[PDB]
Parts: sequence; C-alpha cells; structure tokens
Amino acid sequence: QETTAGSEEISSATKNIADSAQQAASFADQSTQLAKEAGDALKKVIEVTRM
Amino acid sequence: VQETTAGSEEISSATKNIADSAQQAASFADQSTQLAKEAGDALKKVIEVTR
Amino acid sequence: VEEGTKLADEADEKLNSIVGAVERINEMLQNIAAAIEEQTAAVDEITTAMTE
Amino acid sequence: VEEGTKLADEADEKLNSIVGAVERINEMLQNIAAAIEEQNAAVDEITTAMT
Repeated sequence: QETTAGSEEISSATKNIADSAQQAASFADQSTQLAKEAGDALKKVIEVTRM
Repeated sequence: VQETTAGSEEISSATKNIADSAQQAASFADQSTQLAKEAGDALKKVIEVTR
Repeated sequence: VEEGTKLADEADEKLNSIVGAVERINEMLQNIAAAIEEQTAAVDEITTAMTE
Repeated sequence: VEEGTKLADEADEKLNSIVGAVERINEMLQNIAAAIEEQNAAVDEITTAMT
C-alpha cells in the first residue's frame, strides 16, 4: 500500500516534468531565434558604424 | 521484490540525471541572463554614442 | 546615425526578449525541481519498503 | 565613432557567449528528455510488479 502510493506520486511527478520539459524545450528554440535577429541587427550596426 | 528494486534503481538513476542536468541548465540560465544584461548595458552605451 | 540608432535599439529589444524567454526556461526548471523533490521522497520510501 | 565601433564589437563577443551558453541549455534539456522516457518505462516495470 505504501509502495502503491509512492508509485502514484512517481507517475504524477513524471507527467508534470514531461509537460514542463516540453515547454522549456520550446522556450529554448524561441531564445535562439531572437539571438539570430539580435546578432543580425548588431553585425549590421557595426557595418553602418564603421562606414 | 528484486524486480521492483531494479525498476526503482532505474527511477533513481534517471532522477539523479534530471536533478543534475536541471542544476546545470539553471547555471547556464543565470550565465545567459548575466551575458544579456552585460551585452545590453554595453549596447546602450553605443546608443549613447549614436545620440 | 538615425537609421543606426533604431538598429541598435533593435538588438536591445531582442536581447530584452531573450531575458524574458530564459526566465520562462528558469520558471519551468524550478517546477521540475519541486516535482523532483517530491519524486525523490517517493523513490526513497519504495527503496526502503523493498529492502524491508 | 572609433571607440563606438569597438564597444559594439565587444557586445558582439558578449552575444556570441550567449550563443554558446544557449547551446549548452538545449543539450541539458535533451538530457532530461532521454531520462523522462526511462522514468515511464521504469514505472511500467514497477506497476506490473506491485500488482
């Protein structure tokens, strides 16, 4: 009965982490894309500045 | 009971991996917020030059 | 200089959005941390119960 | 303008340090992805045992 209860909170925790992980992986992709725009605008402002 | 313990050993191994991977992910998240605050505070003192 | 000033404030806004984005990662990792703590206690009670 | 071009090239290198840090975050999130499928497999092995 104690093991059954522990295995329930292990199942629930695993699903909560699976959902949280899914979301955090999405945010990491969104973060690299804004580093693509931020670096594009900075390798062009250095080009305007040096001109 | 030996079988249950072997699955518990897999849970153990996986939960140590997630506890360490998440502590190291978080350690690069604070480095990424600090490098963001640095690159921003730098860039605004290039805006100080353009104005 | 005016076109380059708004282009500098284009990288600055994108960097401000990465702070936000990374703090969504941080909020998610903190939810995994609390879940792992509850799971770490549950795996303990099973590994004690199977040795018992 | 010479030292404004320099500060912007220092902010480039501090933005290339985020492009390295966010690559480490993605690898750490792939390390919890591989462990979350181990947790579900391990709890299927514990559930048939506790039953």
